[PDB]
Amino acid sequence: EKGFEAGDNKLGGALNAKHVEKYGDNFKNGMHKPEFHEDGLHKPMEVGGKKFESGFHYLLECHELGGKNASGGYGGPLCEDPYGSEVQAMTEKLLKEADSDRTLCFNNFQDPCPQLTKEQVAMCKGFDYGDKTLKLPCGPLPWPAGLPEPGYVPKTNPLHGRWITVSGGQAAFIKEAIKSGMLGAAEANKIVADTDHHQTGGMYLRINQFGDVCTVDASVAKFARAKRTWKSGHYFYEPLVSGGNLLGVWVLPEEYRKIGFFWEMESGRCFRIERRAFPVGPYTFMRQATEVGGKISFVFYVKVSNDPESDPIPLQSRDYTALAGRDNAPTNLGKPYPTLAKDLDYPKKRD
Repeated sequence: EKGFEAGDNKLGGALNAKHVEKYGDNFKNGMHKPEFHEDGLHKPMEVGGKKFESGFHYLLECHELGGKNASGGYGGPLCEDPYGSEVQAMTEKLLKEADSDRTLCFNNFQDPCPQLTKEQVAMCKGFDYGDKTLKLPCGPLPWPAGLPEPGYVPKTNPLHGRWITVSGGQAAFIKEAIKSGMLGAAEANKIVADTDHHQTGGMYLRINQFGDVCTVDASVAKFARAKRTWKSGHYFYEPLVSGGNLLGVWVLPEEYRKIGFFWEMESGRCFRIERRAFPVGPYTFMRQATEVGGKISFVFYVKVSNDPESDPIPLQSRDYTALAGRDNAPTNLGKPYPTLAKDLDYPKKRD
């Protein structure tokens, strides 16, 4: 109910209405829309009776929503102890190996990255991102040079399952900020912006994958929408709990790696990103690497189950809005990217 996953398990499982009944009206129609003190997350707030020392404290509690197995734990049949010392050591080694890895997407992010102008960002301020019938005010978003074209269809659905974050989780960064006692507005604002969206991870991911189409359950502590479905090469909209708005795309050009990008509309920045799955010892890990302005942020997850224990939702896209109705819009080097500016779920009107 409430647009969330069907189920009443109070101990765990995919996010459902019973899990968030306690947060007054913050959760509705599958969306998480909380109200943080006008000033910033450093200032306190109150949700359905419970007062929170700060907005960060609310986010910390929201991080615990939706990623647990049926009995309230985080482990699964493929890895019963994701937070154990064994997994930690493998993760530390992968982290160190990540700095020397020269196989990253976009030619290790050296490909020329597009950026929206000051005017373009200004035009979009206040735009109704939920209206599928509107063209983005700044015209077609630039596709990032070096993005592979779509067409490949994964054969083994390797992303399908439940993944638990073992490095780069946002809660760890929030706990650091909280320990910093007295935070100022500027300070809180920077923490939110620096760890926003894919710069850090939620505590889990549940993925339903069928070839080049996936449904992904992500942390509502970070993303306003609990569940999203997208298709390789097609746009989708990510409203953020921070108030930010992203229009991005995932391409699945290979069997074990996704390559994509997300336009953060309020800053005009194009974050480029990849997710790859690979084995280490008896486990399967996923490394997420997000880059902007020369800075690469890594998130690591360990696969705890082949079952996401969450259902897919209908397919959609936001190619019309994002490309402002322009078929085969270009990359920033003037090369046409083969995606038509029509939403896969047309004529649905709202997103």
